[PDB]
Amino acid sequence: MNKKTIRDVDVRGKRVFCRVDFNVPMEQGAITDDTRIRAALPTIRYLIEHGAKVILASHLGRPKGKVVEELRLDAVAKRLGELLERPVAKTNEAVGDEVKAAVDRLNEGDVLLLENVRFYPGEEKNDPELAKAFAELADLYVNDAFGAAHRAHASTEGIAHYLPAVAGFLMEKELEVLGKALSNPDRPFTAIIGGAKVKDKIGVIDNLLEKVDNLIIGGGLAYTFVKALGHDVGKSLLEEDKIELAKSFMEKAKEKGVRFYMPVDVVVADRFANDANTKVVPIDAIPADWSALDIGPKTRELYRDVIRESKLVVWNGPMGVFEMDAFAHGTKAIAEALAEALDTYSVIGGGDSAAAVEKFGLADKMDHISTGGGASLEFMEGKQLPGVVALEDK
Ligand SMILES: Nc1ncnc2c1ncn2[C@@H]1O[C@H](COP(=O)(O)OP(=O)(O)O)[C@@H](O)[C@H]1O
Ligand SMILES: [Mg+2]
Repeated sequence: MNKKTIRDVDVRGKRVFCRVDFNVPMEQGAITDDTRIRAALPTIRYLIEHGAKVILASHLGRPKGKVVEELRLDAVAKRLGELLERPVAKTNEAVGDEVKAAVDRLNEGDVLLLENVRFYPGEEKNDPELAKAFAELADLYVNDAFGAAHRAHASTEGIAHYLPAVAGFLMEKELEVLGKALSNPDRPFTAIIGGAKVKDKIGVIDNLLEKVDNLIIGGGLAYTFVKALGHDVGKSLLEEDKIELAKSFMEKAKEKGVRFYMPVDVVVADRFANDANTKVVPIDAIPADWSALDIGPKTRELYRDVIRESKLVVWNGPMGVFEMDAFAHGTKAIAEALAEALDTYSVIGGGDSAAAVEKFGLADKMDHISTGGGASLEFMEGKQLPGVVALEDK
């Protein structure tokens, strides 16, 4: 919230450097999923329509500061032109005289895609010299890549010290929804935290406990908490070194008046495989030589009931090993409960969690699916993302 956007500045006839996220999956030089390109169109179309000279910048993969032929942006330029139904110029460098000549040749409404910014070693180091070379190409900077704003790189932060800097439309949606969930939530406010390791979620659980009414835990994360309560977890994922941290979090929940929910039943398997023998058991009776890979039927029911009584729900992390169909039921049940809750606003964050919802075909039934991956989690921890801080306040 409070950042200026492209709607707040006149872009007619200005050279506009726009950081976008075109880091798409490829195989054999062909794009296999263009979702991220599609997500950038609203911003891009607005700029074209209003007469900006549009300069797009993105990274693709991890070239490590050198040219990697296979990570050039030609395929993306091609695909963008198809979607816009207008040619997209594309250079083989991102700075330098050839690039200055290409920007100079742009007319109002024209689009130019620069080569992969991570071909340059100063990008990931945030070198001011690279930042200044980028800034020399334009009049204004637009940041529409929330998934890259959590690290201070020349194209996501450095350049904003030299030009007026505003948010694109995707950036604006992420800040408004996530910002409001942390700053002024609708209540009851429930957070659902799953995934594999508590190690990965320490910051998120810590910060959400200062805000929510209810905290629900699932995934492999939950077995560290069950062990903390004195129950054996058989062969389940466990982080013994975090047992004391788990007891502190439960004590923080009590002190704050938060209702804390964890599984009452689990789906256990005799082997880590889709065709393993499985059975349902209560949480205090996990067989010593079996593994719990999903939440059970009574837990799905209980979680659905809490979701139904909440006005806002933030969910990060699968409830079980959803990659295997036999252990995907708990994850599916949470997605379906959110899709069907008439007065509950749903926010989803995390790579696997977004994938899971897409996989079940429920993405359009959710209020907001964060695009930021790791940047969404860091935002939820209460961190100040460098790319966000650099943008001007309205
Ligand atoms: N009971 C479990 N045992 C082992 N791994 C689990 C369990 N429940 C969930 N996971 C795993 O959690 C992983 C997703 O966790 P995470 O990466 O933190 O989610 P996100 O990307 O949504 O933040 C998936 O690979 C899944 O198989
Ligand atoms: Mg993940």
